[PDB]
Amino acid sequence: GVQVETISPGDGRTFPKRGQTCVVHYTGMLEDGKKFDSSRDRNKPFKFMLGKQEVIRGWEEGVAQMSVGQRAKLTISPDYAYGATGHPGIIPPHATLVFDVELLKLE
Ligand SMILES: COc1ccc(CCCc2noc([C@@H]3CCCCN3S(=O)(=O)C3CCCCC3)n2)cc1OC
Repeated sequence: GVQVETISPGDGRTFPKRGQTCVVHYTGMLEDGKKFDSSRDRNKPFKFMLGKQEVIRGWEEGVAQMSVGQRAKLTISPDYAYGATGHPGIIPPHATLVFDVELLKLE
């Protein structure tokens, strides 16, 4: 599934609810540290809404455990990521993913 390890704590009180928009910054890496994507590189947070199949499952469950202000490492098994297909040219088949995620805001 998904493991969450805190890099810097959030407020411990403001957690994402079903149907809220999560605003984050992330960097995604393969297990060997190779970077496959980063919102920080584009100077523009990523947004998604819980409960709408908008993100891979490990994000849905992992970001849901975070509170506003938290920065965490999410380690996601391929069943909870891109599985056998991967993402063409970017994420290989059967890849465990590591994300550095910061939950900036709920809208
Ligand atoms: C619940 O499962 C599914 C539900 C929905 C889909 C559609 C795609 C949703 C999605 N798009 O991006 C992503 C992830 C996580 C959010 C940040 C962006 N990334 S990312 O890992 O960095 C990715 C890497 C390849 C290049 C594009 C960015 N999730 C797929 C699902 O499973 C395969």
